[PDB]
Amino acid sequence: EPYPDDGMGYGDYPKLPDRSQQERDPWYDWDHPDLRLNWGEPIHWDLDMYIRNRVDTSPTPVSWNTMCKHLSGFVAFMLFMFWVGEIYPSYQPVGPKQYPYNDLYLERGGDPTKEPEPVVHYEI
Amino acid sequence: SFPKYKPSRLATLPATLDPAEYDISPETRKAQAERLAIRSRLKREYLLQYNDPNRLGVIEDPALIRWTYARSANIYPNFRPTPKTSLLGALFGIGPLFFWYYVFKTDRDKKEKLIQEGKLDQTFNISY
Amino acid sequence: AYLTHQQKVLRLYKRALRHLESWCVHRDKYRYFACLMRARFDEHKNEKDMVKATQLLRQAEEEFWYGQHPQPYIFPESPGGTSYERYECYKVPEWCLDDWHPSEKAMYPDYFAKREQWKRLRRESWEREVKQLQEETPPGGPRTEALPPARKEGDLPPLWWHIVTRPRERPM
Amino acid sequence: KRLFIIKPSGFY
Amino acid sequence: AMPFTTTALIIGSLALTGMPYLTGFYSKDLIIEAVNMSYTNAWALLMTLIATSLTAAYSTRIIFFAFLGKPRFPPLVLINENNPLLINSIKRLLIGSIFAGFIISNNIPPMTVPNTTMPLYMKMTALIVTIMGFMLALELNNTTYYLKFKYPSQTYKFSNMLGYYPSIMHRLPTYHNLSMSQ
Amino acid sequence: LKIIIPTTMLLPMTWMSKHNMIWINATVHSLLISLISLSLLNQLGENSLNFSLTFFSDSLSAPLLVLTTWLLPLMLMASQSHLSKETTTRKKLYITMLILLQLFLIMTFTATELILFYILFEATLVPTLIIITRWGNQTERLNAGLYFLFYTLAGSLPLLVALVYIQNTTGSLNFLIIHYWSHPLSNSWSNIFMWLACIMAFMVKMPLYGLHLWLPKAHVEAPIAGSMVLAAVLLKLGGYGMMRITTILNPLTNYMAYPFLMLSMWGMIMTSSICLRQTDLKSLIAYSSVSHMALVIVAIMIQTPWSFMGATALMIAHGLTSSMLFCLANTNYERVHSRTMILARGLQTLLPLMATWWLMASLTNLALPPSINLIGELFIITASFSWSNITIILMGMNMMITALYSLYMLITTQRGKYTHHINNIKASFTRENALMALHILPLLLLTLNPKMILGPLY
Amino acid sequence: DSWDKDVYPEPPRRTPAPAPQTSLPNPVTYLTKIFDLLVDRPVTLAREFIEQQHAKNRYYYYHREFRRVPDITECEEKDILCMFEAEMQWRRDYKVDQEIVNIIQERLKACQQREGESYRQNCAKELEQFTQVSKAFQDRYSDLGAHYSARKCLAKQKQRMLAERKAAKEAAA
Amino acid sequence: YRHSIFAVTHVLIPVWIIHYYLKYHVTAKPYTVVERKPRIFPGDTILETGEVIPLMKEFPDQHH
Amino acid sequence: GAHLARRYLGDASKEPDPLRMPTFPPDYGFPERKEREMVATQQEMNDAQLMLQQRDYCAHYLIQLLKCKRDSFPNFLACKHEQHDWDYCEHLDYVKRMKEFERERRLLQRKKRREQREAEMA
Amino acid sequence: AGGGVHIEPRYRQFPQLTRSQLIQAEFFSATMWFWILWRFWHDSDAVLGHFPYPDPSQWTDEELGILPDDE
Amino acid sequence: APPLTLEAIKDRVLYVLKLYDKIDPEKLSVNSHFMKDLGLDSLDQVEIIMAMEDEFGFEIPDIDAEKLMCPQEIVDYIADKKDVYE
Amino acid sequence: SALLHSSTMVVAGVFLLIRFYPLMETNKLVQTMTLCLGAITTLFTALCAITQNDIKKIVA
Repeated sequence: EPYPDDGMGYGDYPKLPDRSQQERDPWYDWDHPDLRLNWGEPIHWDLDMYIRNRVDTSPTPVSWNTMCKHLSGFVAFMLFMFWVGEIYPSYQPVGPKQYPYNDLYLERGGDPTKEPEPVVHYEI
Repeated sequence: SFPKYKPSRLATLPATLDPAEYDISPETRKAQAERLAIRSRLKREYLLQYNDPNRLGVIEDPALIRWTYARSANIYPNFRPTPKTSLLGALFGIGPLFFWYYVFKTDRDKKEKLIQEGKLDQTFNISY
Repeated sequence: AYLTHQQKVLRLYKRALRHLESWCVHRDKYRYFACLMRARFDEHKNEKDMVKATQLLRQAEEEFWYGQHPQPYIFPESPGGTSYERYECYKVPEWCLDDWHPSEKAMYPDYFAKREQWKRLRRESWEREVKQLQEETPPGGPRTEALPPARKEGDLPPLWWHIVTRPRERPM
Repeated sequence: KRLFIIKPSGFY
Repeated sequence: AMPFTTTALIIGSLALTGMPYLTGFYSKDLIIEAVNMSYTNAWALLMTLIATSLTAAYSTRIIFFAFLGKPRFPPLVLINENNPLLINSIKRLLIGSIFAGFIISNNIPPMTVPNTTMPLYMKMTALIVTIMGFMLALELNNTTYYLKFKYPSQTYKFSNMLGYYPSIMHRLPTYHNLSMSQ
Repeated sequence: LKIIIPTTMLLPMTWMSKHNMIWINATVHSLLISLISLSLLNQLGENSLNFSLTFFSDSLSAPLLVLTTWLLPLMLMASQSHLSKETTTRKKLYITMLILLQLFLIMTFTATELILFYILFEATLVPTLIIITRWGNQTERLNAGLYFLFYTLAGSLPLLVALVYIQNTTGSLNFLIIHYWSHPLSNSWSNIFMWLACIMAFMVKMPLYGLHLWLPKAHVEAPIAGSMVLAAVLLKLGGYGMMRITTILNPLTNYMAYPFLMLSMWGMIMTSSICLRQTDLKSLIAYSSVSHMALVIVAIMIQTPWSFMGATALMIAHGLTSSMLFCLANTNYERVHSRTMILARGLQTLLPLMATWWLMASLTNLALPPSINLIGELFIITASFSWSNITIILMGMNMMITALYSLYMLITTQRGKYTHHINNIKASFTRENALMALHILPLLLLTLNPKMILGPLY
Repeated sequence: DSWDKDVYPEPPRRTPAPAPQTSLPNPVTYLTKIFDLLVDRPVTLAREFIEQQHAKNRYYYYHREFRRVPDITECEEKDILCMFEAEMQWRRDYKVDQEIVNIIQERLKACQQREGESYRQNCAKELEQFTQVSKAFQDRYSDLGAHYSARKCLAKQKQRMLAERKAAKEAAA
Repeated sequence: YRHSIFAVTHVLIPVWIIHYYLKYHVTAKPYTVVERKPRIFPGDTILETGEVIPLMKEFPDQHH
Repeated sequence: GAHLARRYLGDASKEPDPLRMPTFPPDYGFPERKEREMVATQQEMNDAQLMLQQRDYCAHYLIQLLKCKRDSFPNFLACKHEQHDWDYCEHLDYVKRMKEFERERRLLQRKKRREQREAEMA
Repeated sequence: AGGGVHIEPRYRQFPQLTRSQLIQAEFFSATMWFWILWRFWHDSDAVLGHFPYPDPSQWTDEELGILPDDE
Repeated sequence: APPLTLEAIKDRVLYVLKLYDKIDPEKLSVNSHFMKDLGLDSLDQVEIIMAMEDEFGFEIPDIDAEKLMCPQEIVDYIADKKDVYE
Repeated sequence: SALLHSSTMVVAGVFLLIRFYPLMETNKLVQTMTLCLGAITTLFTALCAITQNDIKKIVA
């Protein structure tokens, strides 16, 4: 199966099936057990693509369409109403941190020369 | 019950689920005969060179040498300037270069516009 | 060469109840569904009609792919196990030995002396076994990857050195 | 019972 | 068969689940008491609530399957943990995993505002949540003891593949980008 | 000036010496001349070290010459793997080319005249194509010479016309005179082409995305001695040029820089991504060199103090490591007699020390801290980030790939399972291991005090 | 001491008296005393042996003072002779000003940690000093680029003067 | 002896040169070693000054 | 808690907007405005290194706690009553914080009561 | 490995245990059960809450100072 | 872990096969062919080897499973796979 | 796996933010993803641990 001569320089190089080395039977005696690849037989144009270390296209128990739908449906559930979460924050019936010395204006980096606006809070 | 396991490029269809695997027939029966017969000879002379006592060298793999040429030198000898290669070359060539030109120039003029009247803050930005 | 109708169901059974063991976990639970797996396997033993038998393969595999454990159980030493090719870090081929320095081979003299004798056996039996091979190869090379045995006495089985001198599974 | 272990030549 | 490792894991997991007045509780349950009572994102307080329930859940599963139950291991028993190197190694952090919680909580200077006044329900919810984490997981783990076949659930398939992230993100983005490389 | 005469003095050294002493005599005097060269980082302050009318040195040149003078011993023992079987006269003439090469690079960096720089700048070519084509190994080494030289002259020649034009206009091009008698470059259309002519010559000997076809077409097929010297110092000849020629190309540089630094920016991700998909081991370092070399293209273009320091730091550091990976390429190639990456695997179980050199080489090229690769690369990032905030997403994404292919070569060659049918690898001699040691130690022990390496702007 | 406590100023240090109210023995008191009487003393004897040996012979060094030279402003146009000296002083001033901001940064560096949790208040004056140092440094050498020079800095200096004088003129009206 | 012979070459010879490094080289350079001033509390006394920081005024008498 | 249920599920006007308490004038409804005083002063409050979040109105019950804790070193089991005083003040800080929230809530309820009675009175 | 290990490798039986192996097992189990609930008796307040939380309905308008809808 | 000798491994396989109910505990033999001598079928071999793969921990390959049907030749394959020599 | 990425290495990433805490709390917006990221990570990682089988996968 020569590669489609669309516009590239694949030449007469055959099109081996686009299957990873992992799909090859481990029990079968392989000349290169690291690559699970024999001697002399044609090797894929993308052997590095489909080596065990690199991209693996071995079959999965559940279909690829359902593969992404549940993952995408998962993260979509997170982000979409985490927005709903942040617009309706959860808290306790608490007020502001009533603080002394004009809400620590001086000790929070405020300018000591300029007189701060008095922030005061009486008891209840 | 259970719809199917639909294969994809990265989720391939296993041989167990392959229908043609279970559709054995006489004409494909002899077709799988030479698959191992070709393999058997390729395992024979390889092992012969593998276990030769006087073999002091590297058993060159003609398939490996063919792969190296095909992926390193043969691309241009069998290249053709077909229209498809031009769009692919242009899209992956000057395309991103001009795309980053739009992004980078816009920020550079925007940043230069902001500083020239002093909106951007460089109170402690000295290590330029 | 062939996964004929015999082995396909034999392999199918093997992967079937191994997945069941991965499912039931408990031995008592596994045994009940294993014998049901066995009993349901041979309830249609007398199925002379091969077309239905191949059909019976179809409802064996597609729900096996559905019914297989999403986390399939694999023992460490077998494909996918936690210990597959774990000790390749230590398996060094036998041919590296002769490169040892005179001090290094004087370190273990008896083994090297025996190793030299082992090298002798390969040297004056290689030409005999390749000749034995050639006179028994079918035309156009071999039609099967299986190697012929030792035809007559004395000569070792053809192409024997690496399969015999293979590094041990537990080298250290 | 211990067995001889093969190693690359480390003398060099 | 291995009691020393049995004791270490149970009290190790109990700290992991937040057993009160242990190493885990002084941090984890104090944290839960802190996060739920604050100005924060709405649901974002519920993972740390729900995850804590799941945090206790897999702790029960790991205790139930690995140590409890019947000995499903291969027939030839070579198990042994009587080597002093193990016993001292586990024991060194063992008194740590039991007594550290106090010896860091008291000595360090107070550097956070102490949560003093709160409702009763969420102050105890740091301990309650782990209870059904122990309870529901225990019943679900017991379902393996109940003699009946288990149907493969779609949500169970989701959890077994690490939530589908390694299957996809390690297949699609890596293939497309590096295929572009050639 | 005290460096050049002994460097020429090695020419009679190798050509006369006894049949078996030519390499011993050449190796020592190349090692001794690193003394007098090592006194060139010995430097005054902001003023450059001008010790003669025609020769001068500064903190930018000083790391360069000590690199080249140090370098020649590396190619000397590197060539002592495959030159043994050649005849004596050919062996002597190999040293002649390497020594002639030293005499050039040792003089371009000291040149105080633009033309004198350019004359010697392109003069280094003549020793090279002798090395690549005469002593090359593969078949297309013949095409290597044409690709290398024609690319160089096609850019260098318009620079020569530009230089004489500057000679007629301002009067002189002495590196100090142009600095002190600076003149802003008007936006006239004529100045645009003069700017382009001045820069393009150094761009071609600075592999840019598109002007880099000779990088994989020269380094891969060149001899081992020619491979490192072409990748460690020869690529830096443009780097010295651009750092000097930019003094007369402002303010036209900033507006004209966008077509060039960006092409380096996008290609430097692309070229690094090329290494992720490769079949030839020597092509990895060649393409990895392109990405690393293109990194300083951005730095010089910004003309930022931090960028210039980072450029010089990466310049020497990349040259040292890129040469190293070429030595490791040679040892594996010699043992297996092939340049294919996937052929020789699992070599660490056979050569544990060679794996450590492979580990240090790929990890230094990975540019971890505090290695000179990282500090040079980090200074470029900070300068680029100040120029534009988006620069981090691109040049940072290079470091993404940079770590990948650096470990990819380590994993597929040293790690894994050895291929069984290779019965050629012997224990490594003390030569290559010392050669690797003489590459790795100067890089590591320079890290404690790298201020000789940052440059004049430091 | 060796340095000067006005250009490297150190605020006075206040350390409370040790008043252990508890009856059980304080351990920290024990670790310092064994530390002092087992390690601090031997290194002191080694140091005093070093100091007396260093006092046996006394070689000295001195300060390299550079007299003022005309800058690139009064330097004659195209006059290379005084341009070199003018450029030399400008870059030497760059090194001096580079150390000046280093001194303020080091003063700023020490202030924040020394003040600890209250770093916002007793370091405000240090922040103000750094702010005007940084602001004036940007008015001085900055943004000139890799090939900075006295002429380029003078060019920026003139640019500020024209801008500020014109702006002041129109604003005053 | 194994513990002591290990100690001298692993915990004595380091602190010998470490203490030499800080107290006579690092601390000789100012702003190299910088210390938190100990937090003085109302009622403490200073060894050098001797002045007591006045005790904070009467507490609101909060008892549970 | 309950406040979240009424604010989100029901009308949010009956529940104070969590970023705005207090909205109604504190002086109105609170006579004898002898405002919340300080027993400690910022001098020793700074000298005793206290993080800003800890720099609350309970400051006097951290400083002496840090004192006895330092002076009782390493008896970490002591200085509990001083610690007991600390969270009591923080408790008192929390109740008055509840009082402020409910005071705003009651004013909000009253503010609606004042307006509709004045609105549909005609 | 070498014959004569402190425990012998048996087949399919309950492995032999030494007395010393057991002693530390309930030693830490008892001390952990000591620790987690002795301190419970010490300061039970910690997992009880030192201060009750009153609901916001019982407080009268005196302290809140909030007048009714009257004037 | 101490290694298993040829006697030990033949003794280990002796126990598991003897435990099998389909065979008879007095006719068992080391060279007794499974399907003919003990009267088994092809769909009894499969459950034999997993019961053999269980107590040994490793997996004999499927390609070598169908021919793994003799107790003496049972131990020959395992002894080859573990190279355990007395 | 017991030392590097169970107790020491993986927590070093969290150790960066705490070491920058005096600067972190100034920006309110930066905290919203920290709550966001830490939340969903706890749910997801615990979700996988429930039905995993490898002895180290559960605890990892």
